[PDB]
Amino acid sequence: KEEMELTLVGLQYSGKTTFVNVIASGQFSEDMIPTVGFNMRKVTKGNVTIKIWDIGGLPRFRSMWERYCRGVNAIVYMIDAADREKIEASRNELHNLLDKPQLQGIPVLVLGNKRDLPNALDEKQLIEKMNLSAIQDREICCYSISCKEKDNIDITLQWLIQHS
Amino acid sequence: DPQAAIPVIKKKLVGSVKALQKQYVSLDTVVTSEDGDANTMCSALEAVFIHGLHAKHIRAEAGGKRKKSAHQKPLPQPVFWPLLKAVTHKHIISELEHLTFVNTDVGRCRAWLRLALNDGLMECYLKLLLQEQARLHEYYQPTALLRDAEEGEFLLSFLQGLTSLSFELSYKSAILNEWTLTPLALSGLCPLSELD
Ligand SMILES: Nc1nc2c(ncn2[C@@H]2O[C@H](COP(=O)(O)OP(=O)(O)OP(=O)(O)O)[C@@H](O)[C@H]2O)c(=O)[nH]1
Ligand SMILES: [Mg+2]
Repeated sequence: KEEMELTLVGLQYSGKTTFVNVIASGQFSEDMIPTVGFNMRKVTKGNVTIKIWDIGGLPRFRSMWERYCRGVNAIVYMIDAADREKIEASRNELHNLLDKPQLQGIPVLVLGNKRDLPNALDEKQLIEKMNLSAIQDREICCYSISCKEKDNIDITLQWLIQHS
Repeated sequence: DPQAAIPVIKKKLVGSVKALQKQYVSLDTVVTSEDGDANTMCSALEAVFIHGLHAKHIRAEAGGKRKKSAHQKPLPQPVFWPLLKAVTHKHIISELEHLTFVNTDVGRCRAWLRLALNDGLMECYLKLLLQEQARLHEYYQPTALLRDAEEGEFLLSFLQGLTSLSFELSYKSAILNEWTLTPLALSGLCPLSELD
């Protein structure tokens, strides 16, 4: 059980590509261009190799999400924890995504990224504001992280590896 | 002070149900856990059960090997599972105790509440809980909302109104295994201050 695949989804600007780059290379960067379509990197961690599909989050790519989540070992749902304006759309897209029958039972890790920013929401506020308790068909968990300063990247990885 | 939270709880209860009644005036449609006012209602109903618990019923932890490296938000974890079991039929208890993803007594209490709402049984359960006053003494301080005779009459009347709605809340989510801030703040166990 030592190879696995993950898909990263969530709204534009939430930090999905940053997260992939930090996992693969440790590179954070403040300047980024929105991902067109999808991105992918393969990382090894211990005896686990992980293929990570990093899907664009802009509106015109969101129809891709269901397809790239089919058959994967786990789904990562990325949120900009400091962008309260986007919470409504992010929650709507999440529940819409997890309504698709082909994704039944796939574990989901919701990540409240950018915890380093002042008055970023924490994971328990996000649990409530994203109505995560509606999701009852799968393992589901919510962590506060920061790709910039590396908070909780360790346990994020350990939680995902548990599904290899 | 020991009852400062009671008006806050009552306003949220009433306000959230009125909100639900106005939104669900198509009236052929079920209230789910994707509705924020339904979750606010649940938080207020959880606050009813939390308010005035003896300190021994507030855990430092909810249970499970769920990693505490994150959750840099430490919250107290009230638990009252055997109080609920005492008034519940064995077939509901059995279903709740065998949930795949709900595995803490915190989760079982919160699942019980949402199941009771789906079944339309909240007034039924409260009548029993208020009839078993000796057992309530083992969970609640004398100043608790549930041990206040008048407020108990308010709550029964409020709960009767719930059968004007059809609930299909999620009662099986792993998210239920640990508390979040809103029910704890509404109950007074944490400061309303902390809400933002
Ligand atoms: N302060 C702070 N900024 C971050 C953090 N993580 C990512 N960012 C910034 O957020 C912006 C968007 O990052 P991206 O990784 O491009 O976001 P995305 O989710 O991949 O966006 P799409 O490709 O359009 O879906 C960039 O400027 C990053 O530098 C973080 O942990 N803290
Ligand atoms: Mg990107």
